[PDB]
Amino acid sequence: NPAFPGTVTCDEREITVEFPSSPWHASVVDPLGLDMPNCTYILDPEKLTLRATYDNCTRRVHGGHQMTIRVMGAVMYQFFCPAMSASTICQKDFMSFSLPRVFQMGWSIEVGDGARAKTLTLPEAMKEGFSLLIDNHRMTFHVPFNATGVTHYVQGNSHLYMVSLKLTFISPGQKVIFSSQAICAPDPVTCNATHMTLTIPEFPGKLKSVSFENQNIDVSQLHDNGIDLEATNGMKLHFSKTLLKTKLSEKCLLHQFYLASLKLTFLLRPETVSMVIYPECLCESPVSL
Ligand SMILES: *[C@@H]1O[C@H](CO)[C@@H](O[C@@H]2O[C@H](CO)[C@@H](O[C@@H]3O[C@H](CO[C@H]4O[C@H](CO)[C@@H](O)[C@H](O[C@H]5O[C@H](CO)[C@@H](O)[C@H](O)[C@@H]5O)[C@@H]4O)[C@@H](O)[C@H](O[C@H]4O[C@H](CO)[C@@H](O)[C@H](O)[C@@H]4O)[C@@H]3O)[C@H](O)[C@H]2NC(C)=O)[C@H](O)[C@H]1NC(C)=O
Ligand SMILES: *[C@@H]1O[C@H](CO)[C@@H](O)[C@H](O)[C@H]1NC(C)=O
Ligand SMILES: *[C@@H]1O[C@H](CO)[C@@H](O)[C@H](O)[C@H]1NC(C)=O
Ligand SMILES: *[C@@H]1O[C@H](CO)[C@@H](O)[C@H](O)[C@H]1NC(C)=O
Repeated sequence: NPAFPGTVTCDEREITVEFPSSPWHASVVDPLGLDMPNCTYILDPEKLTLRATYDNCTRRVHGGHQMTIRVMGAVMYQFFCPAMSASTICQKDFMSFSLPRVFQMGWSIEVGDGARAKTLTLPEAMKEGFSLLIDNHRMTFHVPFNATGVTHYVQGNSHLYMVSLKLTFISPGQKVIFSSQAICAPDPVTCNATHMTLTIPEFPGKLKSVSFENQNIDVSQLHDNGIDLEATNGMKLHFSKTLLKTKLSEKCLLHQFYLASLKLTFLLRPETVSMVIYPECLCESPVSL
């Protein structure tokens, strides 16, 4: 019932509860107040923290996890930790993430890996091109291709930008951490009379799945669906035009074959990452006035 004077941090796997300094004793319980049987948590008297994984220490609720604690006459607090699209939104000009709304607010971004990893506060991150747009029902985190720490691969005219990101949403007394790798191949499109071809420079990830028009296809099945893959010296993916839609752009005198949206799911041996692209064959003849 009372507001919790400490701070809570939600991560992908565990929640950490920090208490303020007082010259405290806490336990993990269910909403009724009884010790959870299978919950194992860690107390750090030096850091004044309680740490627990979501499994076995929280109840699964709509859109996240809920933990209840008891403090000692005997006050009880509850915390909500959101469950957090790993798919990268890949466009010709930048990368972005579309995320469920979390709960004016601040944020921080960590860019890179290990030693190269660097942390930025809102000023420096925005100065570098990062932005967070809190629209209704979801949030958008804007990642520029040319931010420091982005790996830039090139093969011919196709480019690939890859970077590891640890985004921290900051609100008074709460922090939510989202981690993912952003991967975008802007301008990978190639077309001829009969096919559309997507070329991506060679990089550690290797293709595992393709999704388009709510159809999920593993690599092994691609050939039986009019899609052929060449994985040597980078990715070259050929879609038959009979699977694509057709549209008439207002700047074009002829129809363009295109896909409404294409999701490419790659496997890096540690983790699986996805990118969503919006590929279309180039206009043949423009409108001239
Ligand atoms: C537009 O661009 C597209 C994309 O590249 C072109 O379509 C592809 O053209 C290439 C080159 O001709 C084709 O590869 C050749 O395939 C033949 C025989 O194909 C069989 O073996 C393939 C390999 O396993 C297999 O993928 C095929 O199945 C697909 O393709 C057929 C059409 O070919 C289609 O009907 C099916 O439904 C599948 O989609 C099929 O089983 C093969 O003999 C060729 O090998 C020779 O050449 C290579 C080098 O290219 C050489 O290494 C070999 O030793 C041998 O000498 C070659 O592999 C490919 O199949 C076409 N399709 C796709 C999806 O990529 C298209 O031609 C372009 N059009 C124009 C107008 O330019
Ligand atoms: C903990 O989980 C195991 C496995 O699901 C279950 O068998 C057990 O009853 C649970 N509770 C305790 C107290 O072990
Ligand atoms: C949670 O409990 C299940 C069984 O109920 C057990 O299999 C699993 O290993 C536990 N996870 C953690 C993180 O303790
Ligand atoms: C490249 O980065 C600088 C600052 O980091 C930014 O001003 C510029 O707009 C970026 N490039 C593009 C094409 O936006």
